[PDB]
Amino acid sequence: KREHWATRLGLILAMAGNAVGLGNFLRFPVQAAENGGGAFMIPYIIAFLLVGIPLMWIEWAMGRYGGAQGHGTTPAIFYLLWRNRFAKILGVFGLWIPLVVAIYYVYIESWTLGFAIKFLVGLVPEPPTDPDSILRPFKEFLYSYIGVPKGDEPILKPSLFAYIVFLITMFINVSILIRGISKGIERFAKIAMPTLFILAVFLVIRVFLLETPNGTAADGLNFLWTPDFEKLKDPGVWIAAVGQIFFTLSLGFGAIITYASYVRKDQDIVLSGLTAATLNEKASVILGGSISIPAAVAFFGVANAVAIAKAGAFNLGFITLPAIFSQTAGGTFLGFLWFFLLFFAGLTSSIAIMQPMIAFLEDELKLSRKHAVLWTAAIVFFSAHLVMFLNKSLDEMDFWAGTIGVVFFGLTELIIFFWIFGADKAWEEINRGGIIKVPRIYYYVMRYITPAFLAVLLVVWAREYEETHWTVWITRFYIIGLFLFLTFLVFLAERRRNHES
Ligand SMILES: CCCCCCCCO[C@@H]1O[C@H](CO)[C@@H](O)[C@H](O)[C@H]1O
Ligand SMILES: CCCCCCCCO[C@@H]1O[C@H](CO)[C@@H](O)[C@H](O)[C@H]1O
Ligand SMILES: CCCCCCCCO[C@@H]1O[C@H](CO)[C@@H](O)[C@H](O)[C@H]1O
Ligand SMILES: CCCCCCCCO[C@@H]1O[C@H](CO)[C@@H](O)[C@H](O)[C@H]1O
Ligand SMILES: CCCCCCCCO[C@@H]1O[C@H](CO)[C@@H](O)[C@H](O)[C@H]1O
Ligand SMILES: CC(C)C[C@H](N)C(=O)O
Ligand SMILES: [Br-]
Ligand SMILES: [Br-]
Ligand SMILES: [Br-]
Ligand SMILES: [Br-]
Ligand SMILES: [Br-]
Ligand SMILES: [Br-]
Ligand code: NA
Ligand code: NA
Repeated sequence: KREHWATRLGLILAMAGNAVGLGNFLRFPVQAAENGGGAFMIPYIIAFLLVGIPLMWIEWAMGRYGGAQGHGTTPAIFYLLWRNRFAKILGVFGLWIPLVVAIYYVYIESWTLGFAIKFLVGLVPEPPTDPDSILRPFKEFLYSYIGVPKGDEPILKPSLFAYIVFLITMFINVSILIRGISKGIERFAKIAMPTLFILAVFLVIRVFLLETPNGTAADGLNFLWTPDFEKLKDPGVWIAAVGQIFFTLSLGFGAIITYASYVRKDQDIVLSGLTAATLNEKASVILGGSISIPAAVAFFGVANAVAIAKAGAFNLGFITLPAIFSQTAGGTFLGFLWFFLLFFAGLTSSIAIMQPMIAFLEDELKLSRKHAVLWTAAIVFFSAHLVMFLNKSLDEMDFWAGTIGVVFFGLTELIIFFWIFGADKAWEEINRGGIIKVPRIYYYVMRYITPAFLAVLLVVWAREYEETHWTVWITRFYIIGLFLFLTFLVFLAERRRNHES
């Protein structure tokens, strides 16, 4: 007795909503520009074929396998694949990663809502040609919303509107998640994914019509899709690319796995998986990449775009792009569409990374969905205060959980499933129910190329990448405590298990 996806389409759209989020529209544009445009597009594609696709199939398999036995989370699932105590411990990262990521992700997701509400109502800055005179009012606007430190103190000071909108955002996440898999996440995916797509396509079209003295949107596209084989030898290009592949595909977050545990034992994962991965890549390389960069390039030429890209993650999407839109007509409504697009793109993703925790409390602590959802909401809402109030706390969570964490966790889930659990049993399991079959070549990729590929990166990472403030220790301290709290629950679960047995 376990919730299941009602419909094939509902399932595919929920898994595409999982993947397609603030990642395709905020991160991808920046990552692609920072690393030389078309330069970044070669390693990004190979990373999709050698890491994204195999890992996407592996996670679906693991999740579906688990769900057939009533287990949607990695501490349970890892233990099934590998009957070892250390399998439960390693499996804890599959609750910790999505949880930590959720803590800052839902906060950023709320900004987009707040901005949308202000653009719609026209409570946005009125810029007075001087590039800085147009950018400044918007930089000031975001800065008041999140409360960027004016002094030396590493202290943020969210506006009350910002803060209340985070309550509303949390409330909307819960109101979906509390309704469950089919009547909440699946009903929501069916509405949001179309809406999202139509919004994107409209903004893409509206952006190609941009032409100024400094360029056109067509300039931005060229920059984006013009090879530069002289970066290929840079580790920093491939790192960025692979890293992007993880975040973007939601790989390593334990989220694909949990969603898959609601797929019926017999249902197909091979085609379904490949479709959701492909929908993601389309959504970023066609939609996400054709908005921010072309628009900045049209207004500032190329050099200045890359300069803005390098500036910050949130500069382009929260300051530059709205500043640009303010300089075209029906621009304020253009910004509304942009933030309303980001909000739906974050909302369908944030409910995905909150579900592993909910699934754990329901599956292992036998909690009711209503309680599992409220308690998880409590933990996320509470811990998020660290992200709202402590400068660079978001950066530190993003680093350990959403950067290092997911890669190490991708490699871990593959070794366990495909080496420890057994490469052939893995392969069999992946293909069972399959409408199509995984191409035979991917058996060797999955077993040798993929884990190798990752192991190499993960080494160059720990080696080539003390120079931080002391407040980083407040965040690290707290997220280590989160890991222990989760280990403790895993402990409590295996015990209730010993007694129910
Ligand atoms: C006899 C059943 C087969 C063994 C696997 C079922 C239990 C999975 O294993 C354990 O279950 C706990 C919940 O019960 C999880 O929270 C633990 O993390 C996991 O250790
Ligand atoms: C459950 C966790 C609560 C811990 C303390 C939270 C205090 C937040 O409180 C609110 O923060 C806002 C944002 O700046 C302010 O605008 C409000 O005036 C303030 O009351
Ligand atoms: C979707 C509804 C959101 C309601 C939140 C409103 C937050 C109130 O915030 C207040 O708004 C005033 C007017 O702008 C300001 O002048 C106040 O200083 C500010 O604290
Ligand atoms: C060392 C022994 C560990 C005991 C801690 C138990 C964890 C509490 O957990 C509870 O256990 C119950 C019993 O089945 C379940 O019915 C509840 O739903 C569950 O939340
Ligand atoms: C470790 C994370 C800390 C979260 C607790 C934040 C406590 C906020 O506290 C309140 O915040 C308001 C908004 O800036 C201020 O106006 C109040 O003076 C302040 O007391
Ligand atoms: C944390 C994940 C849900 C992130 C999502 N894959 C995105 O790119 O936004
Ligand atoms: Br992407
Ligand atoms: Br970024
Ligand atoms: Br504000
Ligand atoms: Br200080
Ligand atoms: Br307008
Ligand atoms: Br309960
Ligand atoms: Na999404
Ligand atoms: Na994505």
